[PDB]
Amino acid sequence: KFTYPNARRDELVEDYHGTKVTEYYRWLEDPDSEETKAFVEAQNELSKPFLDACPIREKLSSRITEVWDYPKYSCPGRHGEYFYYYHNTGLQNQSVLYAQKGLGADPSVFLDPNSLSEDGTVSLRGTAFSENDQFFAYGLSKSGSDWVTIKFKKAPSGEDLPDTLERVKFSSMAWTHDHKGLFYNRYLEQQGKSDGTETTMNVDQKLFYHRLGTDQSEDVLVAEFPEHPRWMIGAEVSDCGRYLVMTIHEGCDPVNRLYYVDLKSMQNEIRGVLSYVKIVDNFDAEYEYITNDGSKFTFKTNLNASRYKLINIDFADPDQSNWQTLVDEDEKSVLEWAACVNKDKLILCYLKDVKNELYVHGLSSGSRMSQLPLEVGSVVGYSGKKKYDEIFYQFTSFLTPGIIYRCDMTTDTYTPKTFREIKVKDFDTSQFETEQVFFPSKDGTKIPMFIVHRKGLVHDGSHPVMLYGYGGFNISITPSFSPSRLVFLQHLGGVYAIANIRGGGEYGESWHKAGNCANKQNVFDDFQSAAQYLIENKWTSAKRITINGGSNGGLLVGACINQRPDLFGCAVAQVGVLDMLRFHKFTIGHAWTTDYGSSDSTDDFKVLIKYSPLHNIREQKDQYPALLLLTGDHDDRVVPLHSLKFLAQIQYTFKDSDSQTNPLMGRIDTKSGHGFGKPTAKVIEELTDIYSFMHQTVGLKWSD
Ligand SMILES: O=C([C@@H]1C[C@@H](O)CN1C(=O)CCCOc1ccccc1/C=C/c1ccccc1)N1CCSC1
Repeated sequence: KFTYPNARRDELVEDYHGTKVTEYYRWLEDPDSEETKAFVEAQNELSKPFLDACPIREKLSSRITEVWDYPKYSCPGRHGEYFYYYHNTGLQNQSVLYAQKGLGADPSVFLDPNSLSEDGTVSLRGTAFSENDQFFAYGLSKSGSDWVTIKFKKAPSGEDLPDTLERVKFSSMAWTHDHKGLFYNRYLEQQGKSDGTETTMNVDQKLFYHRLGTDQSEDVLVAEFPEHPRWMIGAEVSDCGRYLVMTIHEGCDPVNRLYYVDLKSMQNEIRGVLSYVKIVDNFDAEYEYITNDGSKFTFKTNLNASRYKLINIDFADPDQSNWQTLVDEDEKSVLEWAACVNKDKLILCYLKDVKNELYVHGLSSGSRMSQLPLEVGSVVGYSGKKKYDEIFYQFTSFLTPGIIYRCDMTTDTYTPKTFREIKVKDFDTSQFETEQVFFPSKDGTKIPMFIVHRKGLVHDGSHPVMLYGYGGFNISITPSFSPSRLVFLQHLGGVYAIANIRGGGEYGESWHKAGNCANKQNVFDDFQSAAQYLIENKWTSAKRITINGGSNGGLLVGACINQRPDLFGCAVAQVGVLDMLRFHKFTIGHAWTTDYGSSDSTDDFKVLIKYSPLHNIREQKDQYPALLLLTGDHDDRVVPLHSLKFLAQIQYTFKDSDSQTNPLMGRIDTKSGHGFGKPTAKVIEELTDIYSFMHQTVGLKWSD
């Protein structure tokens, strides 16, 4: 009983290694044409009234806003005599950066992104203080685009400098210790627009050096690899200022080349392409800089260590036969990151069965000294420099918005103190609980899953479930706080489940590789098995399951609705990759071939064609679940044509179906992108639309 927008079908046949593949909506890849704009408008004119017709939408939006309305803080970061921290009074579109002269002083606004946009669509993206804390560089992004403009302020005064760096994307921000400028990345000029609405591929990223007090036209090109247009040049200046550490990436795997420049031995100031020394000249493993003491550099690596470890490489004797293990790989836990504090101490953060743990190690020996106690959850913030004597860290969990701890590092015992508690106002979290289960996938592998629910729940199959997954790119889905999840559990009888399917990083690089490239189908099998587990154990029934994922998790949703429409009642795919044959042709999509392969390869095509959601829509005996696609017109990470073409093809497939009664809809936002930096107002509206769609499609019941 739904009438879907018209969408012209333009037969386009292409040959993939002998296999003919036909598509009909390639015209939707042009975001600027009147035809595409009319399609977008028509889809919004269908979905918006449907979402706005939810009879509980006002209560739902009000409750999400009320739960969300609590003051928020980042860890305080020391920079000289001042601490800097982000603050949100509760519902501001963007958090404000405050400065205070000591932890006990009156704070003052240092940088307010809300003052830069009337709707909060300008966000920070990357920040870096100079080594003397007298200058502050920061990136600004508009309308959610990955494109960045780097600007500069005096610190702590916050006075603006004129320096403005354009065409920045995926950028380093590394000050030299002479305080004269910084290294950053940018792309040379390109055909067409560069505002986040274009689909143009980004290649040949350059490393530049900008001198404070000059126009960007004077910036020096310091590194480029034109014979490797997909290489991306990470730049960091060593803790002593002497070395530029160059970490070169190609694609999204946790591996990099490792080169360096001796800046103090240069016979001239930074003037042109720098002469570097190669330490690691391959992509076999990760080398992530932690710290250095003179020429001895400490790196996190996965070299022969899928769960990660720390090694020492001395630049004075850099052959691999001289490298030394500093911290052994753990038998079971993934080392997520390490930081050096108070000259010779290390904070190591591990993931053990999808929960974070913190330990203090000595830098000289690598030996473990202490554990910093935590509840079950995630460490989402950290501050603590080698030159300072205390750390702060922020903890979050499903029922805990935040706890900030402070720990003095000057003695041989470590007794963290609670610095701040961030709680929802007037909400009894003790009515709810989280369980961790391990369910068998098709091949026998046990997969972790968190289930958040009201205490006293009985397993009668009656509860609506929100089942979330991602499954890729070495990303672990660890506990975190969601205000809308609380509203779902409190007022909509909901059960929230997160399946830690393969492709993520939860158990290290073997977990990641078990869910990428030719093994990508394992991810979808794992997620389908999660739904089967919830049904079999009578948490829910298929008709009451909503699946949700974003980005690579939107691919997860698209593949799962094609493969097992019978397992789900509703599906919400945000900013999803859905044309798996062409993803690599747009913006930064070429970087994802390390998880997906590429249709340019015969072997990879045989894998991709089996699951590419755009190419696998088929009516089954069971109807497809209700579907809501969400994207933004400035999502230049995953270009919105993915959602647009999938929507056109799915609506066409079921145009004349008697059995398809669930709606298949899309909402295309304006002035927003992939998600980072999206203003609070848009986030709350999106969450309201998501749960409104579920209410209207799987029969949720609101209880006051
Ligand atoms: O978004 C994604 C994936 C998932 C996750 O891997 C990130 N990612 C990207 O594509 C990020 C774009 C490539 O960036 C890099 C490439 C190589 C090495 C480093 C970087 C990032 C440095 C940087 C970035 C920003 C600021 C400063 C520095 N997907 C969408 C659909 S599935 C994949």
